[PDB]
Amino acid sequence: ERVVYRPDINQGNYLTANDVSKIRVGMTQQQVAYALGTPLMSDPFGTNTWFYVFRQQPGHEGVTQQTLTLTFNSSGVLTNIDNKPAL
Amino acid sequence: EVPDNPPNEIYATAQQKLQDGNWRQAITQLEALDNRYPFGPYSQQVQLDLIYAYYKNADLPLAQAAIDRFIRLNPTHPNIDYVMYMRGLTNMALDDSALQGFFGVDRSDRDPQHARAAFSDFSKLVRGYPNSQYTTDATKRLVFLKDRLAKYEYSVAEYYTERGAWVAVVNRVEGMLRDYPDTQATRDALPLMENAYRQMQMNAQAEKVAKIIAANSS
Amino acid sequence: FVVKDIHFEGLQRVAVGAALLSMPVRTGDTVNDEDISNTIRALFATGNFEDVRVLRDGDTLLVQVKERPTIASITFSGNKSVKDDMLKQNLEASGVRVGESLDRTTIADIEKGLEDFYYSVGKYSASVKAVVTPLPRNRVDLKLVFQEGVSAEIQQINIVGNHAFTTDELISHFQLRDEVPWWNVVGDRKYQKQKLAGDLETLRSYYLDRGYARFNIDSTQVSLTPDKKGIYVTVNITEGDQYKLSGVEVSGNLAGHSAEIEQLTKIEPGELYNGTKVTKMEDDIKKLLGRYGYAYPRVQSMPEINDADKTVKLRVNVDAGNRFYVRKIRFEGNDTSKDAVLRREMRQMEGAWLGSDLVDQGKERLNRLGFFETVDTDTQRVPGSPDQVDVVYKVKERNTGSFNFGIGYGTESGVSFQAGVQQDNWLGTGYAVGINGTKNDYQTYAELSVTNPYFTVDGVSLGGRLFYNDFQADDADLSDYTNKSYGTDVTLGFPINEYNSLRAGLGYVHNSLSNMQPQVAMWRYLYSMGEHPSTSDQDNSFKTDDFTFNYGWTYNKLDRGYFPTDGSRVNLTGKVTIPGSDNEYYKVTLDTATYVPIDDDHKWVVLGRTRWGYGDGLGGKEMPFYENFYAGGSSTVRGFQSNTIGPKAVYFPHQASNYDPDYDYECATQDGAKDLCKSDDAVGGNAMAVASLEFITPTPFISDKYANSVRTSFFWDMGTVWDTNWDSSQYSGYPDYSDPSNIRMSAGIALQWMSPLGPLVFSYAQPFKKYDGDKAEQFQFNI
Amino acid sequence: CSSDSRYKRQVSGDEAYLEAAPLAELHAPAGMILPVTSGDYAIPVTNGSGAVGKALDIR
Amino acid sequence: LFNSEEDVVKMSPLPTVENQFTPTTAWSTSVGSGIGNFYSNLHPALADNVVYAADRAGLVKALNADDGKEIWSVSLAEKDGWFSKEPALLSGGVTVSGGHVYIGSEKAQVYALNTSDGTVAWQTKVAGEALSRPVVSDGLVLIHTSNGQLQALNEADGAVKWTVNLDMPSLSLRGESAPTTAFGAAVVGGDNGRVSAVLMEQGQMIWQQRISQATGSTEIDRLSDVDTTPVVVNGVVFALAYNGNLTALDLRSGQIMWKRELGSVNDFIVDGNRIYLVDQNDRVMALTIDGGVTLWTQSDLLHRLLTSPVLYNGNLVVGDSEGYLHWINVEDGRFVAQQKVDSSGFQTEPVAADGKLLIQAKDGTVYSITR
Repeated sequence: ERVVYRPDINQGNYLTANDVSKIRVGMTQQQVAYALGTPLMSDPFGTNTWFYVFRQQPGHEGVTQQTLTLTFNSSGVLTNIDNKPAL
Repeated sequence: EVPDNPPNEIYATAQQKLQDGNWRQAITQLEALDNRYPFGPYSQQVQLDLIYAYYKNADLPLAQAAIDRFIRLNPTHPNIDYVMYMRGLTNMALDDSALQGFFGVDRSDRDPQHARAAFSDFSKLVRGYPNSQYTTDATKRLVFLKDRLAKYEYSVAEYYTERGAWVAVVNRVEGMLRDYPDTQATRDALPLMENAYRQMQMNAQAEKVAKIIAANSS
Repeated sequence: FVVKDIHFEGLQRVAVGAALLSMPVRTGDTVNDEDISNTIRALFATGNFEDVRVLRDGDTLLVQVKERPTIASITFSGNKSVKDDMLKQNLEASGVRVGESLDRTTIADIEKGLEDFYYSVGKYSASVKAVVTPLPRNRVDLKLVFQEGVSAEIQQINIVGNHAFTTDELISHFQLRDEVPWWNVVGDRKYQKQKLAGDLETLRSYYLDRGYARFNIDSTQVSLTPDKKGIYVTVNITEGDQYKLSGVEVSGNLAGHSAEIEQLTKIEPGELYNGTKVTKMEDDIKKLLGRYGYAYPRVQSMPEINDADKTVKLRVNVDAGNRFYVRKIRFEGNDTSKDAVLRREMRQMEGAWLGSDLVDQGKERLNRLGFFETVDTDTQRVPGSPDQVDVVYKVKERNTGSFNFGIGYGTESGVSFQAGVQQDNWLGTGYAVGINGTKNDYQTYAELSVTNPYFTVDGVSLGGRLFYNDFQADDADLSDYTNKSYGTDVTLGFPINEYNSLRAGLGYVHNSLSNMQPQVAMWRYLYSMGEHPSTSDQDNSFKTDDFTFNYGWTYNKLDRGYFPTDGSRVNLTGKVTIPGSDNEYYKVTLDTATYVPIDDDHKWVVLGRTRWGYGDGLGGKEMPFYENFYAGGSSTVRGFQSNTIGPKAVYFPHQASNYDPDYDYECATQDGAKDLCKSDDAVGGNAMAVASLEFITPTPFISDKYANSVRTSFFWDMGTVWDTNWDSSQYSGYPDYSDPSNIRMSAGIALQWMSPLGPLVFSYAQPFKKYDGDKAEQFQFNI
Repeated sequence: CSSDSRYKRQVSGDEAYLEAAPLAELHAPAGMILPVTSGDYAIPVTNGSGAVGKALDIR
Repeated sequence: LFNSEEDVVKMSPLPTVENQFTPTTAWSTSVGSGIGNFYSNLHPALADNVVYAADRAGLVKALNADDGKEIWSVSLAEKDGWFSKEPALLSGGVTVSGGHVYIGSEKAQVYALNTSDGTVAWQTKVAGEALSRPVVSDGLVLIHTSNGQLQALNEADGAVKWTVNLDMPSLSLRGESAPTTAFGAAVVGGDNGRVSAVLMEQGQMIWQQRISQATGSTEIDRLSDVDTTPVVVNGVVFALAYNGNLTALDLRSGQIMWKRELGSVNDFIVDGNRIYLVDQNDRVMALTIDGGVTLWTQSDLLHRLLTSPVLYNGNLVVGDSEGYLHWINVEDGRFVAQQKVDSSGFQTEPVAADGKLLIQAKDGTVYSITR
């Protein structure tokens, strides 16, 4: 591209570094939901994968994103803290 | 106005301008009863004929108040099935305001609140009165009336795809999912949530939707 | 005694059987003489039976009943300034209306509730009487008469316990005020008991900001004065011995923004107490935590009011909400506007923590949209999780369509017309469409102007503009000033800031002229064009296809697009020609819209508009005379006629236009004015200097049913347009413009009425300074 | 008069609610099936047919 | 010109204007504007053949009660308040007793002016504002104030003996219950349509008796200048309820000995069993104390704005806030003299004392009246 101006596409639903430290693989959904609340995306047909996915566009080049998923099992017990970065 | 006659002579002159199609003076003479004899027995039938006057006079919100009047006057009546049909039929004709219906810019990307109100009353006809002659028609209206909001919610799912808030795109497709499966636009939204997955790099979760795409390629 | 039947007569609302159930002498029941009298009270307890005469034919019942129902009408008389439905709302508070059961005992209770209204409205001095007018079958008219003496009115406010402030200067910061002199006219005044309670809290603020944290109003005593107009007020307060804001003890759920909160609580310790500031600094946290997601920033201050040194320390109890309350948002009130067109006019995105401003930031864009009537919402807090608020943007849109009027006389003569409709962002679907044009027996003009503002979602305003003016101006065929002008100017606007946005376009100016007028300033452009056509005739053609590059920049700092009130939008425009253009010229143009509230309640706001520009040739040429500047009458200057502001063209000693009408369309020809002939139409100048100052003005006899979207404004519209190429060489014999001293002037008032096709501004303005031949139409009506 | 697209009939809305038709639906694999009928716009249908549109009665 | 701009309700003028006996003024010494056009419960005193005159502007007078010759003068304009030589603004009336002209000001101050020169021989802040005239007696300064307090100040200096909130209405319902000292009891009315006996000696409520209606949930007259001040002859206390309802009731219990719970009776004098009055339509009527048995009735004052009736020079004298004076018959209401000595309107009541008949009006100021 060559444009000098660019506003920023901005959405949260992230989880902080404090938010990861509250929880653990094994800590159940409710037990996570007391620490982290609900996600703004869960696995909508299968398991309880609580997606907390940050997405942000900081200008012309570069994209910032924190895709955190929380695959709890069917028992609610967490099986996966997938704190996946941008891209 | 209230041209006050005897109540039947009101009612006859209430009935005549309906047969003329002059609803404006039918309404004037149907008002001649319900202001002089609201204790009149066919004030209910006046309220039914007022909807036959108003809606055909393009006085659809005045029909809607006359719809709620016959509902408030008769919580029970075997002519509510006309009215509960006419209720959503008002609330679907509450939609049309301008000539975007010709241009393909028709109101299924627009304000749905009367249409969702029409979805209630059309179904409140078919559930409250399945015995009606009006029932399969409102059902046929209800067939459209999931799909008016489908392309409307697709227009939202269009927007957040343009916005690129792929967290939100999943949810608008999810609302497109959880309400209506029998809209192709939801299966047109089936790549779009799967799109939003891959833009958030949920390709395998998109692959789950690709299997749904592979299933709903049928 | 047992009833065999009852005689049910005179009911008018109650049915026959519905009377029977209120009868204890009901058919089949045993009938006692008490049940006779119990039928008296219980049929009276229907509220609809005026007399109840329970008799029996031996024991065969008959209850002779006159009746309370239908009030067939309600009449009002003497309530000149009071709306009668307010009087009827007291009647509706009485449970009484047209077609109701009229008890003839509650007559004064109505007139109580009307006097109680008259009491509460600001009077007591009036009298009311419900006039029972009996009508057939039982019926009644409720005529109401109103003999209004006067409203009560404020006289004197005594405040005791005040010691550090004058009660007179207390009033000067109060709502309740008096005194319209002939030394400072402020307009007449009255009383309302609600202006007391605000002036209590006006005073409550008035001591709180100073330090007085022990300030308390003891009581107040409004004199119920033996005149029924005297409102003398005796307030008792306790002043409150000013406290020094000595520090803050802010804590609680600070959400990790504790220093950020502390930035808001940067106070001077020992400054005089301002709890109104302390109120705001809590909201500073609420904006801070709100934009940090916390839609519920429970912030509770507590002044540790230390009287021992007259200080206040400040406990502040903070509790943030959760961050990601923005789950999703909803949109409504968009039935003839696509949601995504409005949804892209929003900055808070779903799947995010709350930005407390981005809703209103988008709504300000939706205010700067302008094709709305109310931009508003429903911030629906969805319970279930504090990650859930689903903001239902229910707005009120505006009308569409905008027509511009102008006509000779048609449909009884040759069809000659000026039209044009503006779609006001067509179907609300991202297409700002405004179309104009005119076909007469004098021209054939077509034009389009359509902007897709989000053809590209960055903000690329797809502004396409084309035209074809076959302006022929028929004397008989083409003989006076014919020009077929046509071409293209497609334009694009891009985001440069959220306030800065530049403009760019490419102009194709293809004109096809014939029989050019003997007016001299036309020819000196032609002689700079290299043509030297015959001065004394109109036998002269001009076929030019100019190629211009267009440019500009808008500023964006102003409230609304529907009713803007504060700020300034500086919108540059300009054009230059390119290699390949049939004429080498340029033009810039400079206009302002500055919005300064002199009244910050915005019933009076400085509306600063100016007009500037200069353009000339781009080497070897001039700017064309049709590209020169104008004003006056049909312009921002009004009170004149069309184009009075600019240099004035003078015809060469002329012979023939190739046809001269029979002493009609006179152009210094052989057939009249066989000499130089001058015209007072402003032919135009290459420089513009026009300025008028408008001022918002409220409407006192206009209900706000329709006062809201309309506005009234006075002005002083003056100006100066001159041509630097208008010399004085042989123009010494003519009016001479080569300087910015050609000061025209009118002044008057404009009347913006917003029709169902939008605002159609009508006006009156009066010239008192006219410069070099101005034509005056003082009555000016515009759109 | 002359029109590519029916110069007299450009009105606000039509009878497409009577011309309505349901569309393609879920065939999703198991575990990937979502509760797609949970909203009311899976159309609670009762029948009892009678007339439709303008053929319906006006009392 | 002004023929079509405004709208008022009906008010009747003076009928039956008779002055077969000539009235006049004895002099018209006229201290400025007096009570002013604004409302104040101040009222001038005519004592010791000294016209103890004043204004709320400050200039407090002693005029001679033979010509209005200035005996002394002061200015009670407040020099050092908020706004730099403020006027006096007197609320309570001219009460001259001892070396103290007790005058309550709308600065919430009672000034007790040394009657020799008018200099303030003591001053003290009041609570609220003096709704009543200062009934200064027994070493007490008894006022029912705007906040309904029963004050008692040591009238040698203003040392407050008590301040007790009595029957205070819902707003400042204006009707003057001046606490009239009688029979070991502080007797004072009530603008809640009530009346009371309080202890004179310490301000201890002997009883409070609700009599009739008042403003607040029963919207009664505001223009009605009802004399809720009890004029207290014996253990039958005679007073008005705040809606203009007259009672005679027991001093010691509050039990009604007779009543006129009727009309909107405003001003009343008890001349034995000759209770002459000003009705709401200003209709003068003579009542007994044997009941309020009507003895005669005159509506030749119809919808005026009268002062209190007074028998002076053999005739019932009533002035008005139109500025007319009237000499009503002591018997049935014959005007014997009618005096238009003022047009500014007598806001204060006539003082049939010191051989004169004294009114300082709003701007028909101090008027000694003879005939």
